[PDB]
Amino acid sequence: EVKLVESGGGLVKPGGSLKLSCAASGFTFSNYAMSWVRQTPEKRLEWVVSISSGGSIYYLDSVKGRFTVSRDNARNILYLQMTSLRSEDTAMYFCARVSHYDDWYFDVWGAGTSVTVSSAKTTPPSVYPLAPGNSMVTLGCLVKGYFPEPVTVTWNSGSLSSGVHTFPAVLQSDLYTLSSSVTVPSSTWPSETVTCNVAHPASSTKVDKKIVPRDC
Amino acid sequence: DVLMTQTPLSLPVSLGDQASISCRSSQTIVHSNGDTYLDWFLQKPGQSPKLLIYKVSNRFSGVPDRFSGSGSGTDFTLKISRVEAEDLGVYYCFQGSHVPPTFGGGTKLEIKRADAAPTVSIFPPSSEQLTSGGASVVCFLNNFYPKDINVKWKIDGSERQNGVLNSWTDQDSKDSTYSMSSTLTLTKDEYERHNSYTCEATHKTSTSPIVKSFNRNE
Repeated sequence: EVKLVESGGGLVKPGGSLKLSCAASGFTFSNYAMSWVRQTPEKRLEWVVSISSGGSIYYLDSVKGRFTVSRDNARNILYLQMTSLRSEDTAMYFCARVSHYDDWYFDVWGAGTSVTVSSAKTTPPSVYPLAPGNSMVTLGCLVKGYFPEPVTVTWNSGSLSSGVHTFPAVLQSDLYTLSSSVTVPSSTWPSETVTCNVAHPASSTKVDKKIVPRDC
Repeated sequence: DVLMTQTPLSLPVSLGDQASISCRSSQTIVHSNGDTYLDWFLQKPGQSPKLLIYKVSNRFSGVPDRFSGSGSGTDFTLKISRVEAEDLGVYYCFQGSHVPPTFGGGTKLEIKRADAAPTVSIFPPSSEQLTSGGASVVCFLNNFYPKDINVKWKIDGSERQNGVLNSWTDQDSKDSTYSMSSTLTLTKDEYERHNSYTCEATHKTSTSPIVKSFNRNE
């Protein structure tokens, strides 16, 4: 299967450094030109760098001399070494393959890896359950006071995916807070258990919170 | 550098109707040969961009004929015939002709569906949170349309505004609805100093505001 997977993103301070990776699989990596394209928090897409099969490299002026792209045509991996990181380098970094046809376009993109440039320090989240006070019942999880983004949220380890949506994280007092909503048939709760899983990579946190009905 | 300007910045459309998106460049984007390298990408929520059309009018593998591109000079247009809820996402134009390759700012396509009232649920602070000296009362307004909506909080019938935070989700790719959360944050001491917490939802689907609430008494 043709696929690209990026990794290495995280919280880095101004002037700091960070190296990102992109593992290619399913095609002859060495024959294709590759690129890194970033998406700012504003959702704007920006070309960062492109490296041809020939090894030639072209940088976006604003990162020229700070970023270093490279490739391991043996292990089929694309790298982006970043130095002197700035606030504006904050973005979702995407790895993309360039395909030629005798011209060129980006025909494959990976899921991206998040990079946040800031002096602020990491803060894990507090995870609280949201249980009701008659055919369906809605439950939820409150994930608050964490930094930086992102966090992942699943229900019952990802087996409970329908009737689920996560509200965007909102920044307030330099900390993010969001909540997740899950709706299931009332005839299966508290019967069949409902628990949300929350991970916050930056703080190496992984919390599971079971939504137990309030009695008292 | 070549600047790509897209219009409209947002675009409502009903299922079956046609959608039109424009991209204007700061200069003509012809290449040395005689071809224009303008591409269109679609980025569905949570996913990464995906090529739809390239070189102005050529559809990419797996792209229906419902999608078409055209244009010349600095004006390019993407037309989506018979819109299906799945076409939901942010469309972006792009040119690779000149260095550096640049993208337009994007046009968000939203699906218009029949209005729908929300389904409101209120939740008391968790014992776990109360323990740490804080308290948050949450309210969910799920699967409604249009996106616009108001939320009022009341503590013992006495409307409260300070300390409220609302956040909306993007439009769902399934039912074309929106959902929003309202979170009233107060201290434990303050929270326990009262009893009747109410959450009222006012939406255009009714003059009557959907009301849900609870009491620390049960």
